[PDB]
Amino acid sequence: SALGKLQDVVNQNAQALNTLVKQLSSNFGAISSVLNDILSRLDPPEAEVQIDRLITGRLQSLQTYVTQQLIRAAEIRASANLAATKMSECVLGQSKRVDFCGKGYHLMSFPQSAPHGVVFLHVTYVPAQEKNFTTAPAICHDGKAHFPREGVFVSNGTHWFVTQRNFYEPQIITTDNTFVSGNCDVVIGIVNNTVYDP
Amino acid sequence: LTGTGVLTESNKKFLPFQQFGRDIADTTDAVRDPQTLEILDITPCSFGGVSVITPGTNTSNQVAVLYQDVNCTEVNVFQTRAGCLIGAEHVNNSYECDIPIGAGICASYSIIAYTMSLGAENSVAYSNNSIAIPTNFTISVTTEILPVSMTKTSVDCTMYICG
Amino acid sequence: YTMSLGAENSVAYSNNSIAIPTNFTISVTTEILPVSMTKTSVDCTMYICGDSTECSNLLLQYGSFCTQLNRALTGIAVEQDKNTQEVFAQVKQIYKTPPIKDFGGFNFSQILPDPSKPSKRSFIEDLLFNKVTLFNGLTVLPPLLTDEMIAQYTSALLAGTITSGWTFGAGAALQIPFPMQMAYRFNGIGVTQNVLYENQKLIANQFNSAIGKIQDSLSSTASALGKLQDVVNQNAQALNTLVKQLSSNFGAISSVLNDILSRLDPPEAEVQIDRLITGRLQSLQTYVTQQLIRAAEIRASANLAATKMSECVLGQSKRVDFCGKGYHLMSFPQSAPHGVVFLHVTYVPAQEKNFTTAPAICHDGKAHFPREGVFVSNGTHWFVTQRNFYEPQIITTDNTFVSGNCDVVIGIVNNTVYDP
Ligand SMILES: *[C@@H]1O[C@H](CO)[C@@H](O)[C@H](O)[C@H]1NC(C)=O
Ligand SMILES: *[C@@H]1O[C@H](CO)[C@@H](O)[C@H](O)[C@H]1NC(C)=O
Ligand SMILES: *[C@@H]1O[C@H](CO)[C@@H](O)[C@H](O)[C@H]1NC(C)=O
Ligand SMILES: *[C@@H]1O[C@H](CO)[C@@H](O)[C@H](O)[C@H]1NC(C)=O
Ligand SMILES: *[C@@H]1O[C@H](CO)[C@@H](O)[C@H](O)[C@H]1NC(C)=O
Ligand SMILES: *[C@@H]1O[C@H](CO)[C@@H](O)[C@H](O)[C@H]1NC(C)=O
Ligand SMILES: *[C@@H]1O[C@H](CO)[C@@H](O)[C@H](O)[C@H]1NC(C)=O
Ligand SMILES: *[C@@H]1O[C@H](CO)[C@@H](O)[C@H](O)[C@H]1NC(C)=O
Ligand SMILES: *[C@@H]1O[C@H](CO)[C@@H](O)[C@H](O)[C@H]1NC(C)=O
Ligand SMILES: *[C@@H]1O[C@H](CO)[C@@H](O)[C@H](O)[C@H]1NC(C)=O
Ligand SMILES: *[C@@H]1O[C@H](CO)[C@@H](O)[C@H](O)[C@H]1NC(C)=O
Ligand SMILES: *[C@@H]1O[C@H](CO)[C@@H](O)[C@H](O)[C@H]1NC(C)=O
Ligand SMILES: *[C@@H]1O[C@H](CO)[C@@H](O)[C@H](O)[C@H]1NC(C)=O
Ligand SMILES: *[C@@H]1O[C@H](CO)[C@@H](O)[C@H](O)[C@H]1NC(C)=O
Ligand SMILES: *[C@@H]1O[C@H](CO)[C@@H](O)[C@H](O)[C@H]1NC(C)=O
Repeated sequence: SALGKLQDVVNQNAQALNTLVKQLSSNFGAISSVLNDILSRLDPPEAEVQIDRLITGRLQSLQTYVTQQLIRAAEIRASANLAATKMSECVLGQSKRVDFCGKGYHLMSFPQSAPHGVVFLHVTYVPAQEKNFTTAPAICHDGKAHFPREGVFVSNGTHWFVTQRNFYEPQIITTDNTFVSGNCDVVIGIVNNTVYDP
Repeated sequence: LTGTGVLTESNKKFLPFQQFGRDIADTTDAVRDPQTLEILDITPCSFGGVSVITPGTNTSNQVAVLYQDVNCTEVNVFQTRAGCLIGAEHVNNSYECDIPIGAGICASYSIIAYTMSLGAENSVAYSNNSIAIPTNFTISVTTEILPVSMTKTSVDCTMYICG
Repeated sequence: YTMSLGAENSVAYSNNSIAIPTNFTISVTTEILPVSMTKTSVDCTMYICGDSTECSNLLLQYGSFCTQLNRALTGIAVEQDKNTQEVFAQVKQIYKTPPIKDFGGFNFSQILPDPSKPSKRSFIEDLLFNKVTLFNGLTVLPPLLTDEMIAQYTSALLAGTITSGWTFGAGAALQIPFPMQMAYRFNGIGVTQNVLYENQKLIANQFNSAIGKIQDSLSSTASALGKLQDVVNQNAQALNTLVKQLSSNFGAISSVLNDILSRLDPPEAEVQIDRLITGRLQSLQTYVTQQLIRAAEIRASANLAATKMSECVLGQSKRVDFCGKGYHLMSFPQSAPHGVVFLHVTYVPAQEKNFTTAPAICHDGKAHFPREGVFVSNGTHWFVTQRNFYEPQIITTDNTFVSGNCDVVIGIVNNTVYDP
């Protein structure tokens, strides 16, 4: 029950064809479903009338089948356009869109051939083993406010560090990972600390 | 005019020259009986769809029968917004929807019927000076199946029709 | 008259001149997307015949048409359930807002559920649910997910978004205060965090005012939910047309079949019954085909809505105009009778000012280019700022890099570079 979409498409096409073949063997109000017997039993006017009724019914069945095939083809075309977009933006590159190529942070993708479709194996990065920390919007030092460059201020309880958002790699707060953009009277939640000067 | 349905008392007041009342889109709604000149509302007797809720013959042969949009007082018995259910025992718990019946009601295998659980309820420990940071990670491979094409079929109508 | 294509203005384009905004605007934009339509099931045997065994017996010679129509309608109904599930059941856990609301001044009471509990629904969703107004083999299948469950899904999405940012969309929810979430989103649009922290109160006030304006627009202005109304009106018109076609002569003697049975012997009557069967079958096939096309359109709209939820509610989108006019910050989903509504919070620059620029700075026979931002001049002195906001800073070796000399750069300007 993992390849349900392709199997469903194949089953729908086979069911449509079988329904068309069965519907070929429908009377549609005529004397018989076979034309040779109709010609043999009836005179040319009545046989022509019954044959004409059968023609109308069978053509109506063909119109319904063709319309269903066109609608299914539109759906399959939309799915194929989506698959081409996924192949382009996830196999030929890394996609920043959320959940377009799997849950979590997308890393890469690998396509695999299928009988009437494609299978994408999305390799993604999923964070785990979470831990609590105490933050602050900025660090107050020498009457100035320091904000992280590409990280965040956290504290394990006694000391403050700068770590990247998606992984816990604490580092000493220096001037090489923080920038100064004002004083300590406008930022809400600032905390007094020292900033290392290398 | 010959119809079929149930007759009931109607609070609508007609006009003396008016015999019967037609509902919107030209369907009969009420007819006044000529004998005592009383307004009687006519609505068709209950009809619906019969559905079967089953865990599949591989597991068990026990089934539950659902009558769609039918009040089963005139046909265990349970009443849902989707109709009436017979053969399923209602429970007060909540699990993941196994067999979707409708209107927030799902059945699972005896056959039980319950209200579907939207998911595990958890409260995030939000605070104005607290963060959660992951110290580890996992590499997850997810499989996505996308159809690309169907079988190409051609029909020769001239010979398809009658050979 | 002839259409006015828009306001005609000439941009003051010139070399070594830029316009840099000195202020921001927080804009909330409402977008409405249908997610599903009413699930209708039609029994062709009852619709075409209406309790006549001989009519049904005549209909058996027509083959399996009723089975195809019932299968198509059932496929449409399960398709609507699937679209609703894809749009609204993105998350697998029902996150809950904390009992205390301390989000740095931001107010979400109008989008979060209220203690009054009108089937556990927010005030905006109450406004939307009050702004939309909604027998012959026709049945209306109820949706699998009720309104309260859809409201609970949206409330969980709001709780996750306001307590964990985009972390819960990629896995386990990581709690984070709304101030640092907004700072991260500003970094997402190329604006430093200090811009947020300097004007946190102003940003919160602008966001609250924008939510109030959305409230007033939903309360007063009509036809705001015109897409969902058009969908339900088209469905109602299709059903009404089907019922009206049921009352059709179809080239017979009368549009009612019981009178045909009572006013003709069975042999003659069969012909008229056959004619009525053909006409009603044609009408039903036309209705089913139209419903299939409309269902495909609704499915496309719901796929679009699920995509918008996925990279605009569960994350920040860098795509232009996908989730709002401006630099997208975040989005909020709300329920609607047969669809979804996204409130896109976006960043709009405002109060621009003219400045004189240079591609690089010539100092000590070397060309200096900014690491991020642009070199600007206010007339006398040259500074370096960022593109989306005016934060003038002195030119320094820390925020500039050297990549050659001044003999190749077109537009080079002599200046001094401070070395700390
Ligand atoms: C994090 O979670 C633990 C476990 O509940 C709790 O004791 C602690 O107070 C939380 N906060 C911090 C900042 O550690
Ligand atoms: C926090 O980090 C500091 C620096 O690494 C360490 O000395 C200390 O033991 C840690 N734990 C606590 C509870 O302070
Ligand atoms: C955070 O919340 C606590 C309790 O609600 C309060 O005492 C404290 O002042 C708040 N801090 C900030 C920076 O808002
Ligand atoms: C930080 O230090 C300054 C003086 O250096 C003082 O005025 C201020 O109250 C301190 N803040 C805290 C939170 O201790
Ligand atoms: C008919 O109309 C009159 C006045 O227009 C009103 O008083 C009366 O109640 C109406 N009839 C019914 C049955 O409501
Ligand atoms: C399903 O069928 C297999 C093969 O006969 C059998 O082993 C299994 O027990 C069945 N499942 C259940 C739930 O009975
Ligand atoms: C079914 O009929 C009973 C009999 O009066 C009634 O009490 C009940 O409310 C009905 N169920 C409905 C309308 O759902
Ligand atoms: C479920 O809860 C209702 C609440 O009153 C109660 O009446 C009913 O008996 C309960 N059913 C079961 C099976 O416990
Ligand atoms: C992280 O998880 C892996 C397995 O998922 C485990 O082997 C490892 O010890 C964990 N911790 C670190 C620090 O890698
Ligand atoms: C200055 O900016 C305004 C609008 O911001 C523009 O209309 C004008 O042409 C600019 N240049 C000048 C005044 O030289
Ligand atoms: C920016 O605009 C707000 C109102 O939108 C105003 O209160 C504020 O003073 C403006 N700031 C500047 C620097 O113009
Ligand atoms: C948020 O808005 C509601 C209604 O507009 C109001 O009652 C409430 O006081 C507001 N909260 C804050 C903190 O301003
Ligand atoms: C440009 O800005 C500097 C400092 O910001 C100031 O000293 C100087 O007077 C300004 N020049 C003009 C023409 O405004
Ligand atoms: C800008 O263009 C003018 C001619 O239109 C030219 O004289 C001037 O040197 C140019 N300046 C720069 C910085 O390219
Ligand atoms: C910049 O300075 C150098 C030498 O200091 C000089 O040769 C050159 O002409 C100057 N360029 C401009 C545009 O003034």
